[PDB]
Amino acid sequence: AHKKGLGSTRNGRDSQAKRLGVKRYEGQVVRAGNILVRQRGTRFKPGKNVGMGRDFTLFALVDGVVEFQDRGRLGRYVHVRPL
Amino acid sequence: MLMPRRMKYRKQQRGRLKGATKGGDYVAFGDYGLVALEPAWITAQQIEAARVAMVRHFRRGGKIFIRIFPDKPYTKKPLEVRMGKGKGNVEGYVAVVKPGRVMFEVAGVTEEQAMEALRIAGHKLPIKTKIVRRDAYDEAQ
Amino acid sequence: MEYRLKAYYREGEKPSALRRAGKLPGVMYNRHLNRKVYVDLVEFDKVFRQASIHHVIVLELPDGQSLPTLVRQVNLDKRRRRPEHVDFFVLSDEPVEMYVPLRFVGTPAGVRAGGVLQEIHRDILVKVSPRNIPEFIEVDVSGLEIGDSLHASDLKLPPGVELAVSPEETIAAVVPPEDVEKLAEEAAAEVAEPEVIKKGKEE
Amino acid sequence: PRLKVKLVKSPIGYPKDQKAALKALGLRRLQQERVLEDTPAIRGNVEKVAHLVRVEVVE
Amino acid sequence: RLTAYERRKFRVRNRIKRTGRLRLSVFRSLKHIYAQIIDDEKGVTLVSASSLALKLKGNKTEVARQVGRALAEKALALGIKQVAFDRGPYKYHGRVKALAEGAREGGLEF
RNA sequence: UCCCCCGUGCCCAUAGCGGCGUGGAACCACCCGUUCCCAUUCCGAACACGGAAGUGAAACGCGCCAGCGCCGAUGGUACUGGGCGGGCGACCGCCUGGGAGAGUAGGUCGGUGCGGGGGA
RNA sequence: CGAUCAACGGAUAAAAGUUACCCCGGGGAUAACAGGCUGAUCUCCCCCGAGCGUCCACAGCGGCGGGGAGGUUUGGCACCUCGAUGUCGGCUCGUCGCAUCCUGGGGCUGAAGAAGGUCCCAAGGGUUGGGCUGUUCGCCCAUUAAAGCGGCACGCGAGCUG
RNA sequence: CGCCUCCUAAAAGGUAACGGAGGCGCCCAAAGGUCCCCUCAGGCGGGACGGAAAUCCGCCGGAGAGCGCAAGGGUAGAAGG
RNA sequence: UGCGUAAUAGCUCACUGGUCGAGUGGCGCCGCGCCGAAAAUGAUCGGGGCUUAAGCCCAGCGCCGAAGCUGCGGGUCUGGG
RNA sequence: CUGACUGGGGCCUGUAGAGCACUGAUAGGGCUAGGGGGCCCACCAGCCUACCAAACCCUGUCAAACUCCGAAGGGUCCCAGGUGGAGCCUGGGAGUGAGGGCGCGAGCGAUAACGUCCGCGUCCGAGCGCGGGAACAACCGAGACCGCCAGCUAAGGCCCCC
Ligand SMILES: NC(=[NH2+])NCCC[C@H](N)C(=O)O
Ligand SMILES: [Mg+2]
Ligand SMILES: [Mg+2]
Ligand SMILES: [Mg+2]
Ligand SMILES: [Mg+2]
Ligand SMILES: [Mg+2]
Ligand SMILES: [Mg+2]
Ligand SMILES: [Mg+2]
Ligand SMILES: [Mg+2]
Ligand SMILES: [Mg+2]
Ligand SMILES: [Mg+2]
Ligand SMILES: [Mg+2]
Ligand SMILES: [Mg+2]
Ligand SMILES: [Mg+2]
Ligand SMILES: [Mg+2]
Ligand SMILES: [Mg+2]
Ligand SMILES: [Mg+2]
Ligand SMILES: [Mg+2]
Ligand SMILES: [Mg+2]
Ligand SMILES: [Mg+2]
Ligand SMILES: [Mg+2]
Ligand SMILES: [Mg+2]
Ligand SMILES: [Mg+2]
Ligand SMILES: [Mg+2]
Ligand SMILES: [Mg+2]
Ligand SMILES: [Mg+2]
Ligand SMILES: [Mg+2]
Ligand SMILES: [Mg+2]
Ligand SMILES: [Mg+2]
Ligand SMILES: [Mg+2]
Ligand SMILES: [Mg+2]
Ligand SMILES: [Mg+2]
Ligand SMILES: [Mg+2]
Ligand SMILES: [Mg+2]
Ligand SMILES: [Mg+2]
Ligand SMILES: [Mg+2]
Ligand SMILES: [Mg+2]
Ligand SMILES: [Mg+2]
Ligand SMILES: [Mg+2]
Ligand SMILES: [Mg+2]
Ligand SMILES: [Mg+2]
Ligand SMILES: [Mg+2]
Ligand SMILES: [Mg+2]
Ligand SMILES: [Mg+2]
Ligand SMILES: [Mg+2]
Ligand SMILES: [Mg+2]
Ligand SMILES: [Mg+2]
Ligand SMILES: [Mg+2]
Ligand SMILES: [Mg+2]
Ligand SMILES: [Mg+2]
Ligand SMILES: [Mg+2]
Ligand SMILES: [Mg+2]
Ligand SMILES: [Mg+2]
Ligand SMILES: [Mg+2]
Ligand SMILES: [Mg+2]
Ligand SMILES: [Mg+2]
Ligand SMILES: [Mg+2]
Ligand SMILES: [Mg+2]
Ligand SMILES: [Mg+2]
Ligand SMILES: [Mg+2]
Ligand SMILES: [Mg+2]
Ligand SMILES: [Mg+2]
Ligand SMILES: [Mg+2]
Ligand SMILES: [Mg+2]
Ligand SMILES: [Mg+2]
Ligand SMILES: [Mg+2]
Ligand SMILES: [Mg+2]
Ligand SMILES: [Mg+2]
Ligand SMILES: [Mg+2]
Ligand SMILES: [Mg+2]
Ligand SMILES: [Mg+2]
Ligand SMILES: [Mg+2]
Ligand SMILES: [Mg+2]
Ligand SMILES: [Mg+2]
Ligand SMILES: [Mg+2]
Ligand SMILES: [Mg+2]
Ligand SMILES: [Mg+2]
Ligand SMILES: [Mg+2]
Ligand SMILES: [Mg+2]
Ligand SMILES: [Mg+2]
Ligand SMILES: [Mg+2]
Ligand SMILES: [Mg+2]
Ligand SMILES: [Mg+2]
Ligand SMILES: [Mg+2]
Ligand SMILES: [Mg+2]
Ligand SMILES: [Mg+2]
Ligand SMILES: [Mg+2]
Ligand SMILES: [Mg+2]
Ligand SMILES: [Mg+2]
Ligand SMILES: [Mg+2]
Ligand SMILES: [Mg+2]
Ligand SMILES: [Mg+2]
Ligand SMILES: [Mg+2]
Ligand SMILES: [Mg+2]
Ligand SMILES: [Mg+2]
Ligand SMILES: [Mg+2]
Ligand SMILES: [Mg+2]
Ligand SMILES: [Mg+2]
Ligand SMILES: [Mg+2]
Ligand SMILES: [Mg+2]
Ligand SMILES: [Mg+2]
Ligand SMILES: [Mg+2]
Ligand SMILES: [Mg+2]
Ligand SMILES: [Mg+2]
Ligand SMILES: [Mg+2]
Ligand SMILES: [Mg+2]
Ligand SMILES: [Mg+2]
Ligand SMILES: [Mg+2]
Ligand SMILES: [Mg+2]
Ligand SMILES: [Mg+2]
Ligand SMILES: [Mg+2]
Ligand SMILES: [Mg+2]
Ligand SMILES: [Mg+2]
Ligand SMILES: [Mg+2]
Ligand SMILES: [Mg+2]
Ligand SMILES: [Mg+2]
Ligand SMILES: [Mg+2]
Ligand SMILES: [Mg+2]
Ligand SMILES: [Mg+2]
Ligand SMILES: [Mg+2]
Ligand SMILES: [Mg+2]
Ligand SMILES: [Mg+2]
Ligand SMILES: [Mg+2]
Ligand SMILES: [Mg+2]
Ligand SMILES: [Mg+2]
Ligand SMILES: [Mg+2]
Ligand SMILES: [Mg+2]
Ligand SMILES: [Mg+2]
Ligand SMILES: [Mg+2]
Ligand SMILES: [Mg+2]
Ligand SMILES: [Mg+2]
Ligand SMILES: [Mg+2]
Ligand SMILES: [Mg+2]
Ligand SMILES: [Mg+2]
Ligand SMILES: [Mg+2]
Ligand SMILES: [Mg+2]
Ligand SMILES: [Mg+2]
Ligand SMILES: [Mg+2]
Ligand SMILES: [Mg+2]
Ligand SMILES: [Mg+2]
Ligand SMILES: [Mg+2]
Ligand SMILES: [Mg+2]
Ligand SMILES: [Mg+2]
Ligand SMILES: [Mg+2]
Ligand SMILES: [Mg+2]
Ligand SMILES: [Mg+2]
Ligand SMILES: [Mg+2]
Ligand SMILES: [Mg+2]
Ligand SMILES: [Mg+2]
Ligand SMILES: [Mg+2]
Ligand SMILES: [Mg+2]
Ligand SMILES: [Mg+2]
Ligand SMILES: [Mg+2]
Ligand SMILES: [Mg+2]
Ligand SMILES: [Mg+2]
Ligand SMILES: [Mg+2]
Ligand SMILES: [Mg+2]
Ligand SMILES: [Mg+2]
Ligand SMILES: [Mg+2]
Ligand SMILES: [Mg+2]
Ligand SMILES: [Mg+2]
Ligand SMILES: [Mg+2]
Ligand SMILES: [Mg+2]
Ligand SMILES: [Mg+2]
Ligand SMILES: [Mg+2]
Ligand SMILES: [Mg+2]
Ligand SMILES: [Mg+2]
Ligand SMILES: [Mg+2]
Ligand SMILES: [Mg+2]
Ligand SMILES: [Mg+2]
Ligand SMILES: [Mg+2]
Ligand SMILES: [Mg+2]
Ligand SMILES: [Mg+2]
Ligand SMILES: [Mg+2]
Ligand SMILES: [Mg+2]
Ligand SMILES: [Mg+2]
Ligand SMILES: [Mg+2]
Ligand SMILES: [Mg+2]
Ligand SMILES: [Mg+2]
Ligand SMILES: [Mg+2]
Ligand SMILES: [Mg+2]
Ligand SMILES: [Mg+2]
Ligand SMILES: [Mg+2]
Ligand SMILES: [Mg+2]
Ligand SMILES: [Mg+2]
Ligand SMILES: [Mg+2]
Ligand SMILES: [Mg+2]
Ligand SMILES: [Mg+2]
Ligand SMILES: [Mg+2]
Ligand SMILES: [Mg+2]
Ligand SMILES: [Mg+2]
Ligand SMILES: [Mg+2]
Ligand SMILES: [Mg+2]
Ligand SMILES: [Mg+2]
Ligand SMILES: [Mg+2]
Ligand SMILES: [Mg+2]
Ligand SMILES: [Mg+2]
Ligand SMILES: [Mg+2]
Ligand SMILES: [Mg+2]
Ligand SMILES: [Mg+2]
Ligand SMILES: [Mg+2]
Ligand SMILES: [Mg+2]
Ligand SMILES: [Mg+2]
Ligand SMILES: [Mg+2]
Ligand SMILES: [Mg+2]
Ligand SMILES: [Mg+2]
Ligand SMILES: [Mg+2]
Ligand SMILES: [Mg+2]
Ligand SMILES: [Mg+2]
Ligand SMILES: [Mg+2]
Ligand SMILES: [Mg+2]
Ligand SMILES: [Mg+2]
Ligand SMILES: [Mg+2]
Ligand SMILES: [Mg+2]
Ligand SMILES: [Mg+2]
Ligand SMILES: [Mg+2]
Ligand SMILES: [Mg+2]
Repeated sequence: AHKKGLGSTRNGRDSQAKRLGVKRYEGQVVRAGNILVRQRGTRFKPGKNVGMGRDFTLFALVDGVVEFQDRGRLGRYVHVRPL
Repeated sequence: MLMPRRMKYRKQQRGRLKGATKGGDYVAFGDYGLVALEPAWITAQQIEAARVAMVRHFRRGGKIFIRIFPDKPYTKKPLEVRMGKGKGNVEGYVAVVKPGRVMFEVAGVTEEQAMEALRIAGHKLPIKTKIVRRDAYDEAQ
Repeated sequence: MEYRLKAYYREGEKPSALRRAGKLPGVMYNRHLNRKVYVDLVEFDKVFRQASIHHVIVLELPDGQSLPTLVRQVNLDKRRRRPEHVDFFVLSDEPVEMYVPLRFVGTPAGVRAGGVLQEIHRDILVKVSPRNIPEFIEVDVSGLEIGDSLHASDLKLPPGVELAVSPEETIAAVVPPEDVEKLAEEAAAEVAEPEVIKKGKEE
Repeated sequence: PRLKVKLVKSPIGYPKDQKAALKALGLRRLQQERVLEDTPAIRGNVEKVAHLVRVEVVE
Repeated sequence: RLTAYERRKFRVRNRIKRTGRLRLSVFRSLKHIYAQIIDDEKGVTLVSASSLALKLKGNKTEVARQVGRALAEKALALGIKQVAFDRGPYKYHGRVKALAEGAREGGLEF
C-alpha cells in the first residue's frame, strides 16, 4: 500500500569513550608507577613525587599516599606522600 | 512573526515542563499583565494572534510588551512516514511557558481597555490565564 | 506617611506552619542585629501596598520595643504570586540607600500627539538620611514628544538626598502608540528563515 | 540501651539494598523481632528500612 | 601584567624547584650581591652570605666571588654539599657567575 | 621579642584597579659611563660590566579613601536522597533528612613564615 | 616492505543478475487483509469576536488564534492469527447508530403570503427507475415527500456471483 | 559500516536509536631535542605614499590571540614567538 | 449610555425631586455541584439498590479479611549439642 | 571474616536548580558609527527624522552540544558493625545471549501508541500458587515443606448478594 519514501541521517557517528578521570583518590596507598589521573591537558598538575607523561597522565614516582591540593589560581595538584 | 534571526543549532531536544516559571513572574514594564496559569509550548502563531488582538482592541493608542520569545524549534516528521530515518523537520518555533510567567504587559490605556484586551488575548492561547495589575510587590522586585 | 505594623518573634516554628496560620515569615537586620520575625499577612498586606519599600514602617515588637525599618526585600511565590518572606531593614542614624517614588507631573506633548509615556523608573535609588525621606520627587514631563526621554541627570532633587544611580540612566520616555494601520504592513512582511551558525571547516 | 526491631512490612518490591539492610539486621521473616545493640552502624540500617520496621528502645 | 623580569624569574626558578634540591638564590643589586640557600619544602633559609653583610671591598666581580667562598665555608659547616644554582632573573654571567664559581671553589656541589 | 628596609616563601583578589599622600641616613631604584666581560634581527631600551655626581621624577615600598573589581551572611525559596499521596494527562502535593543560585545586610585598599641589613 | 582486506576482528588467490516455471525448511520473531492500541490525517461540534451583512459583531456569516468529540479515511505501531482469519464490487438478507434526506413537533429570521434560510426535538416508517463504468464513488436522464450518512471482519463467497 | 571530538549520558566509569552536530585515512627534517631570550588578540590617540586592515610610536588591555587541520580539554609562571 | 429615523421625533441610561423604611449593588478567593457531553446487538456503578447515604471531605472506636504471623503435631536438609 | 548493606572520615564529579561572566539567542528603552528618507545642496560641507540599525549601557528573559555558580546524591579508599545459600581462590557441569509490564530520568515520536531506544529500580518471566483490585502475568497485600472444623493481622473491606 501507500508507503512514503524517506530520507536519511548525516549523523550517526561517535568515538569510543576514553575512560578519563582520577584513578586514585586522596589517602589511597599507591606503588611507584601507579597511574593517578587520566586527563586531556593539565586539569591536575604533578606535585611532590608525581610525574607527568606525554599525554598528561599523572603517575606516582614513589610508594606512598596520594594527596590532593587546590592552590587557587595556581591550579590543583596531586602529591604522593612517602610512607 | 517572532523567531531567532540566527542559532547555533537547528534542532533542540524536547525537555520537560516541571516547576513554576524560572523568572519573569512580576510586572516589569506596563500597568497590567497576562500571567500563565499552566505550562505549555506557546507557538509564534499564538503570540502573534494574541498581539494582534490587543492592537485591534486598542485601535490607536497604548503599548504592548511581549515578554516571551519563541526560540525553541518545533519539529515534525513529514506526513505518512514511518519512525526512523532521522529527526523531523523544523515546522515552527515555540516559547516555553511555565505557571506564573507574565507573558504580556500593556500600558498607556485605561483599566477597562486593558482588562478587555488581555481577556481577548487570553482566548488565543492554549492555557488558562490570569490578569494582574502592577503591585508594590512587583515594584519591590 | 509613617506606618505601623505589629511584628512578633519566632524561633524554630516551621515557615509552612506560620504561613498556614496566616503569618508571613520574615527577618530583621542591620550591622548590629539579626532576628527572625513574623508579621500577620493580612495586616502586613494592608500596610505594604501603601508603604512599599518607599516609606518607613515602624515594627511594634512584643518586648515593647519599636524599630523604624524599610522593607528591603520581598520574596514572592512564583507560582501563586504571593509574598512568602519579608526582609525588614532596621534604620540607624547614618544615611541609607533607598528608592524614592518618582512622580511625573504634567502631560507630555507627545502624549497629546497620540503617544504613550513609558515610566521606565517609577522610583529612584538614593542615599538620604532616615530623618530626611521625601514623600516623592516631582519630574516635569510636559515637554517630551515622540520620542524624547528623561534621565536621572534631570532629577531636581530635594535637599539632603544624593542620587545613587548613574546620571545617564533613563527614567521616562514617550513612545509611539499601537496602530492598526501598521498591521497589514506587518502581516504581509516576509521575514526570511533563520541562519544556522557555520560549524567546522566552514565558519 | 538496645533496639528491638520488628519487621512488619514485606520487602517484596523494594530495592535490593533495602533487602540487604534487613539481612544485615538479621531480619528474615515478617513479625520477627531482633534486639540489637544501639551503635551508629546498626542504627543506620534500621533507619534505612524504617518504612518497613517498628523500633523500640529497650533496657 | 607581569614584566619580562618576573616571567624570567618564575620560569628559571620553577625549573629549579622541580628537581627538589636546596636552591642557591642570588640577588644582585646595583651595589651589592646576596645569596641564600633555601629549603623550599620548609620555606626556610639555612645559610646566608652577602657583600653588605661582609662589608666587602670594591670590584663587584671579585666581591661576588668572595661572597661565594664565604657562603660555601658556612654551608659545609652545616652539612650542606649539593645544591641547585638559582640565577633567577639574571644571565649566568659576570657577577652572578663569579659568585657561582666562588661557591664551587669552596666545595658546594653543583 | 618591637618598628623600617632587602631577599625569598605560603594563603590564593578581603591580596586587584583607581585616586591621593609619603620615603632616600640605610637599603633599593633610577642614575653616571660603555674601556673591559657580555649584548641589540637596529638601539647600553633590554641583557652586561665598571662606577658613585645627583634624584626619589619613573619604578618599588609604606599609608589613607570603598567609585570599580573581589569577598559575602542570616533568613526564605528552588532542587533533592529516602518515605508517601494525587491527576486521563502536561504535571501537582505531604513526611523525614540534606539544601542551593540570585539578592539583601555586611566585609575588604591584605595576612603570615624564614633569613639578611639597619633602628631603638 | 607489499592491505579503500574502507563490509575497516580482515570467509577464496579468484565471483554478478533473474525467477509470475519455481521448490523445501521456518516465522504471526516480519509485511499485504481484518481486528486492536493510537488519533497525526479525516469527519463532526465548540471557544474567542476581528470583520461582512446599506444601518446592525452574532438573520445568515466568523480573520488570527484556542478547546474537544467520533473512530467511517490515509497512515503510525506490529499485540492474536502465516500446521491459512478468502481479499474489491455486485446480488440476496437484514439489523443497528443518529451527526436527520423525507414525513411529525418546534424557536430565530434580513419570517407580508407562498417558498426558503438556520438551529432545536424526533430513528416510527419511508428513502424510485434508468445511461456510463468492474467499479465503491461520481456525473448524467426522468421522476420524487425524499431520492440521508455511517456501523455490523470496508456486515453477509461452509449464501450466490466472479 | 573503522577511527576522532561534543552532546544525548540521569555531577565516578560505562551506556542505545536509521537521535542532534562536526572531523580523520594526513602532516613536520622542523612543526623534533636542549639552552637562552621574548609575550598576545583587541580598543583609543598619533604617523608620507597607506586604505577597515601592511609597517612605526604611545596608553589601556589576564587572556577573548596563538598552539598545521574537527571539536573538546589544556596553556603566557607557555604548550605561543 | 441603550433602542429608533436616511435624517427627524421619541422612550429612556447616567441623572435630581417625592413616597417607602433597611439594607442594596459590584469585584475577588475556596469547597461541592450544572452545562459544554453524538456511534453503531441489550442494558447496568460488578448487580441489587443507596440521598442528615450505602456519596464526598475531616476526626475516631470496633470487627472482617491471605497459603503473611502465632498456637499444636509431623517431614527433610543444614548448623549446634 | 575479607561480603551485600551500614557508621565516621577524606578525596573525585558538573547533573537538578539557578545564573548570564564566556559562546549564541532575545523584547523594550537609552546612547550611538553606518545605511533609508527629508530640507539644503555640488562648490564640500550643514541641519532634520515617530525609518532600518552595529557596538556599548539599562531593564527583562532563553539554551542538550552556554556556565561566574551549584546541590541532593553517586563513586572510591581507610577504620569500625555486619557469620550470610555472604565473600575470595582453583577446577568440573551448564543454561542464557527473542524479554515484558510498571515507577522514575532522558532521546526518538506528535509534551500519540498495549509505540520505540537507553539509564536506575521493581515485579512477571520462573511466584498464570495465595488475599484485594467485578473478571485480569507483572497495581496493592504477600515469598505457598505437610496437616488442623484454632488464634492475630496485611491490602481491601464491614446495607444485601458477601
Ligand atoms: N527529598 C525530597 N523530599 N524530595 C522531594 C522531591 C519533590 C516531590 N516530587 C515533591 O514535590 O513533593
Ligand atoms: Mg489498507
Ligand atoms: Mg508509510
Ligand atoms: Mg547521510
Ligand atoms: Mg548520531
Ligand atoms: Mg563509524
Ligand atoms: Mg566506548
Ligand atoms: Mg557510544
Ligand atoms: Mg566519547
Ligand atoms: Mg576525576
Ligand atoms: Mg614525558
Ligand atoms: Mg608531547
Ligand atoms: Mg587535605
Ligand atoms: Mg604534599
Ligand atoms: Mg524527547
Ligand atoms: Mg504544540
Ligand atoms: Mg516535536
Ligand atoms: Mg526519527
Ligand atoms: Mg520530529
Ligand atoms: Mg508551530
Ligand atoms: Mg516561563
Ligand atoms: Mg484560554
Ligand atoms: Mg532579578
Ligand atoms: Mg492576598
Ligand atoms: Mg579544518
Ligand atoms: Mg511491602
Ligand atoms: Mg519476605
Ligand atoms: Mg508491594
Ligand atoms: Mg533504596
Ligand atoms: Mg547504594
Ligand atoms: Mg515471612
Ligand atoms: Mg508498628
Ligand atoms: Mg619585599
Ligand atoms: Mg611556610
Ligand atoms: Mg579614585
Ligand atoms: Mg607611590
Ligand atoms: Mg640616596
Ligand atoms: Mg638626601
Ligand atoms: Mg667596545
Ligand atoms: Mg680596560
Ligand atoms: Mg645604559
Ligand atoms: Mg641594567
Ligand atoms: Mg657615578
Ligand atoms: Mg615617587
Ligand atoms: Mg617624595
Ligand atoms: Mg624592579
Ligand atoms: Mg575602611
Ligand atoms: Mg569562593
Ligand atoms: Mg550571594
Ligand atoms: Mg540558607
Ligand atoms: Mg521522591
Ligand atoms: Mg506520567
Ligand atoms: Mg524537604
Ligand atoms: Mg530538613
Ligand atoms: Mg543549587
Ligand atoms: Mg548564597
Ligand atoms: Mg581592595
Ligand atoms: Mg610577603
Ligand atoms: Mg623579619
Ligand atoms: Mg633583624
Ligand atoms: Mg565515510
Ligand atoms: Mg564485515
Ligand atoms: Mg570482504
Ligand atoms: Mg582500520
Ligand atoms: Mg572494534
Ligand atoms: Mg583468512
Ligand atoms: Mg583472504
Ligand atoms: Mg596464491
Ligand atoms: Mg567478495
Ligand atoms: Mg541463482
Ligand atoms: Mg513472467
Ligand atoms: Mg515477478
Ligand atoms: Mg507471463
Ligand atoms: Mg510456464
Ligand atoms: Mg511448468
Ligand atoms: Mg514462460
Ligand atoms: Mg524447481
Ligand atoms: Mg512452503
Ligand atoms: Mg533448511
Ligand atoms: Mg515448512
Ligand atoms: Mg529480528
Ligand atoms: Mg502485519
Ligand atoms: Mg496488514
Ligand atoms: Mg499481516
Ligand atoms: Mg476481514
Ligand atoms: Mg492493519
Ligand atoms: Mg482477528
Ligand atoms: Mg483504539
Ligand atoms: Mg480525537
Ligand atoms: Mg480520541
Ligand atoms: Mg486531528
Ligand atoms: Mg463539542
Ligand atoms: Mg460569543
Ligand atoms: Mg459595516
Ligand atoms: Mg442586527
Ligand atoms: Mg463593526
Ligand atoms: Mg455564532
Ligand atoms: Mg479558523
Ligand atoms: Mg487541538
Ligand atoms: Mg481540530
Ligand atoms: Mg476503528
Ligand atoms: Mg477503521
Ligand atoms: Mg476511544
Ligand atoms: Mg498501519
Ligand atoms: Mg487502522
Ligand atoms: Mg506501519
Ligand atoms: Mg506480531
Ligand atoms: Mg516490540
Ligand atoms: Mg496469516
Ligand atoms: Mg490444521
Ligand atoms: Mg488451526
Ligand atoms: Mg486449515
Ligand atoms: Mg446499513
Ligand atoms: Mg439529534
Ligand atoms: Mg431530516
Ligand atoms: Mg417542518
Ligand atoms: Mg416575502
Ligand atoms: Mg411562511
Ligand atoms: Mg424552521
Ligand atoms: Mg432550541
Ligand atoms: Mg426514523
Ligand atoms: Mg429502528
Ligand atoms: Mg433510516
Ligand atoms: Mg440512482
Ligand atoms: Mg445497459
Ligand atoms: Mg443500451
Ligand atoms: Mg448500470
Ligand atoms: Mg456506477
Ligand atoms: Mg469514479
Ligand atoms: Mg466529469
Ligand atoms: Mg416535484
Ligand atoms: Mg417536500
Ligand atoms: Mg460498514
Ligand atoms: Mg477500513
Ligand atoms: Mg481498505
Ligand atoms: Mg467485507
Ligand atoms: Mg457499503
Ligand atoms: Mg463479504
Ligand atoms: Mg465461493
Ligand atoms: Mg464477495
Ligand atoms: Mg461466511
Ligand atoms: Mg466459510
Ligand atoms: Mg456461511
Ligand atoms: Mg477474472
Ligand atoms: Mg468464468
Ligand atoms: Mg557520558
Ligand atoms: Mg557525560
Ligand atoms: Mg559520566
Ligand atoms: Mg574502568
Ligand atoms: Mg543508518
Ligand atoms: Mg563523513
Ligand atoms: Mg628552528
Ligand atoms: Mg595593538
Ligand atoms: Mg590608528
Ligand atoms: Mg594617510
Ligand atoms: Mg593604520
Ligand atoms: Mg585560544
Ligand atoms: Mg456534562
Ligand atoms: Mg455524619
Ligand atoms: Mg484470616
Ligand atoms: Mg509460612
Ligand atoms: Mg499430631
Ligand atoms: Mg513446629
Ligand atoms: Mg524443621
Ligand atoms: Mg539446606
Ligand atoms: Mg567481620
Ligand atoms: Mg573489601
Ligand atoms: Mg559507608
Ligand atoms: Mg535546567
Ligand atoms: Mg549571556
Ligand atoms: Mg545582571
Ligand atoms: Mg531548560
Ligand atoms: Mg536555563
Ligand atoms: Mg548538557
Ligand atoms: Mg546545564
Ligand atoms: Mg557578583
Ligand atoms: Mg559562589
Ligand atoms: Mg558529595
Ligand atoms: Mg552518574
Ligand atoms: Mg558515598
Ligand atoms: Mg557500590
Ligand atoms: Mg564517602
Ligand atoms: Mg569489619
Ligand atoms: Mg543464594
Ligand atoms: Mg549465589
Ligand atoms: Mg554434568
Ligand atoms: Mg552457550
Ligand atoms: Mg542461547
Ligand atoms: Mg543473538
Ligand atoms: Mg538481544
Ligand atoms: Mg523478539
Ligand atoms: Mg531492554
Ligand atoms: Mg532485566
Ligand atoms: Mg497486562
Ligand atoms: Mg516505564
Ligand atoms: Mg507518582
Ligand atoms: Mg520516559
Ligand atoms: Mg537521552
Ligand atoms: Mg495533543
Ligand atoms: Mg513495548
Ligand atoms: Mg508509554
Ligand atoms: Mg514513552
Ligand atoms: Mg525492566
Ligand atoms: Mg521463556
Ligand atoms: Mg507477585
Ligand atoms: Mg521473583
Ligand atoms: Mg505457570
Ligand atoms: Mg484465584
Ligand atoms: Mg491477583
Ligand atoms: Mg481478584
Ligand atoms: Mg472479587
Ligand atoms: Mg500473580
Ligand atoms: Mg518459603
Ligand atoms: Mg481479629
Ligand atoms: Mg486497612
Ligand atoms: Mg463492595
Ligand atoms: Mg454480612
